Amino acid sequence: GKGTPSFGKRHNKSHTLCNRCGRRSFHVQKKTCSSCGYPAAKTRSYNWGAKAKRRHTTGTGRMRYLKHVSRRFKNGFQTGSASKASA
Amino acid sequence: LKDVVTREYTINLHKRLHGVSFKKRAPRAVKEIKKFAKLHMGTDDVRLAPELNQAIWKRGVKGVEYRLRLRISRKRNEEEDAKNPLFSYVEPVLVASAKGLQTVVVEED
Amino acid sequence: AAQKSFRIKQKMAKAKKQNRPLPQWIRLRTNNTIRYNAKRRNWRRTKMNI
Amino acid sequence: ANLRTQKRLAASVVGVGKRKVWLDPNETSEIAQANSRNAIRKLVKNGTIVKKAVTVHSKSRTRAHAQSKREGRHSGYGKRKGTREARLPSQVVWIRRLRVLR
RNA sequence: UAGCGGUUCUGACGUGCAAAUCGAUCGUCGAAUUUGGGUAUAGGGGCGAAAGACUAAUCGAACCAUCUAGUAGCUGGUUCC
RNA sequence: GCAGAUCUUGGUGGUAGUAGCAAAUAUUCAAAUGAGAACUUUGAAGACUGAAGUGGGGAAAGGUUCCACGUCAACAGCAGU
RNA sequence: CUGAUAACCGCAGCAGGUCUCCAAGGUGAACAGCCUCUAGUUGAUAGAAUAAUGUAGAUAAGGGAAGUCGGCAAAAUAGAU
RNA sequence: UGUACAACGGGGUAUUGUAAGCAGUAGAGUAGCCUUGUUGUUACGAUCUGCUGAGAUUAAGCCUUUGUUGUCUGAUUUGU
Repeated sequence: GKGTPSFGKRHNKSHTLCNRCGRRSFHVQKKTCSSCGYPAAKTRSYNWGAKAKRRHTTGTGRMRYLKHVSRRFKNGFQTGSASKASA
Repeated sequence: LKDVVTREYTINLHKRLHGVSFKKRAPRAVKEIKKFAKLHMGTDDVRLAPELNQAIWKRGVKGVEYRLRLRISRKRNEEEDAKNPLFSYVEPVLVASAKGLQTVVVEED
Repeated sequence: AAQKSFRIKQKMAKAKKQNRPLPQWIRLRTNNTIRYNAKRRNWRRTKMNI
Repeated sequence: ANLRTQKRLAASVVGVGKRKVWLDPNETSEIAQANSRNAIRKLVKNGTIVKKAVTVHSKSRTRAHAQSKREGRHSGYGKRKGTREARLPSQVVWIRRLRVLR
C-alpha cells in the first residue's frame, strides 16, 4: 500500500517550468524556483554544489555579448569605420 | 485414376467426443470430422463447408449432436495444386433424423 | 493536458519537430561520423517531463 | 484487402454502430476502393452495404406472464421474496385510504 | 449493495500479476463517512484518536551536496625469481 | 610485474534449449491478400461484458498516440502480410 | 485522441492504483445475483494425451470433533407469511 | 485379397422411466348461447387417460452380426 498502489494515486505537479531558467524546478505552491531561485533577485549558487557552478555558469550558454568583448578589447574599442587601400 | 466417388455417411460423434472438456467439444468435433474423412477418402486435405460448421455448432460448444449425416465428395485440386492432388469436401445433408441411415454412394448424373 | 497553456503547446511543437531521423544527405558529408539520431524520443519509452 | 476503415466509416455514415454493417465479400475489391464517406454513401445506396436489422428482444413472455399476474396467479408465498411493507408500503395504503375518505 | 477497510484461511503467489497482489470469508455502510482540487505546516523540525506511527518504496529521527579519501587497536587483500 | 580484496569495468559459460510462457467461461468453417495466415481482413456461426458494463463522454496525466499511404530489420515475453 | 488489465504512475503493452456524468427489458424488496436488447469486444502463446504431486471446484455408506493447541476449513442455517 | 480389418446399420444386453403427435360424455370451475337442462352444449382450462415398460441412449476400455460401403505394399536401417 506504500509501494506501487501508492504510486497509483500520483498525478499532479509540485513543480512547473521556471521562467528564468526553464528547468521545471519552480514550485507551484511555494511560488519559487529551486534550481535558480526565481523570483529572487539573485541566482542561487552554492560552493558545495561545484557541479552546479559547472552546469549553469558563464560559457555554458551562447555568450551572446561577451563573445565580442575580448575581440573588441584587442582593437582598443575602436569606433567609426575603415578606409580603403588597394584592390 | 478418376476416383471422384461421393458417398454419404452417419458419423457418430457421441463416441468421438466422450470425456472431452465442454469448451472443447465442438472444436474437437471439427478436428474429428477431418480425421474421419482422412480415414475414408484417404486424402489428407479435408475442406469443410460452412453450412456444416453451422450444423455442428447449432447448440454451443457442448451440444454436438450424436449422429450427423455427411456427404463427402472427393475432388481433385488444380491451379497451383496442393501437396496432394486430391482433396475431400464435406457437406451436410438435411434430415429430420440421422438415426437409422446406412452409408450410400451418391449418384451424381 | 487536453486543455492547455500556450507555453506547453509551444514545447510540444518543438518536441514534434525534433522527432525525425537524420536527413540522409548528412550521412555522405566530408568528415562525417554522425550515424543516427541519438536524441530520439518516443512517447512510450521516455517521458519528456514537459 | 483490409476493410477496417470502411467498416468504421460505414457505421459512422449509416448511423447504426459497427456491429450491424455488412460488407459483402463478393464486391470486396470495390469496397476497398470506396475510401471516402462520399463513396460509402453510394455503396449503401445501391446495396453493397446494408443495415443488418435488429436482434429481436421479443417481450412476449413478459406480456404473457404479466397477463397471468393480472388475473391473480404467481402470487403465493414462494413467489414473494420481500417484506410486505417492501412490496407495498403501509404509508401508501394509508395515503390511499385517507385521501379517498377525505 | 456501491464505496471505504482488511479479519480469518496463518489459502494462492512467494526468482510473483504485483518491492505486499489474487480468491473466498469478513468489518463498516448516512456518519468522529469517503474523496477530488486549492492551501497551510518541513527535519531533531512537522504531524500524530499515540503504534515511535507517517513525512513522496527512506524514518527511535527524511533526501541531496560539501567538510570528506572523516577515524578505526578491528576484518579482507598486498603483484618477479 | 599479479590468483584471489562478497575487488572495479567489461565479456562469456555450465545450469538450459530446462523452470517457465496456465486468473479474467471460447472459439470454429470458408474466402481474399500474400512467399508464408491457430493470430490479418470480410462473411457465416458460437459466445461474453449485460448498462455501479468490456458502452458512450470527460478532469488530472500524457504528447501526436488521432487519420490516411507505404512497410516488417528491431518491438508486440508464440506468430504477423 | 486515450482516460486505462496495452495511450497516466508502478524500470514494462505490470490481474496493481486513480475524480466524475448518462444508464433499457425480465426475475426480485433491489443499482443484488442470473439472462437478454443498444453499443463493444472475441484480446490474453497454441496442438496432442490427460499418469504422479498440485491449485481451484466438488461428493461421500456408518459414526459423528474421537482429528487438532484449538471444530482451523467446510457443512448446516437462511427469503416471505 | 482374408470365416481379414474398419465405418455404419441390425440383434442382445443396459440406463432411465412412458416419448413427439393425435384423440377422449376425464378435468376444479369459469364464462357464452339456446328448446335453458335432470350427463344441455360451445370455448378456455394445470393436469389425467388411450396408443406408450413408450421414447431416448447403448460404447467411447459391453457383446454379437452371412447386412451396406470401403480398405489392404508408404519411409528407413540391419550380416558372422
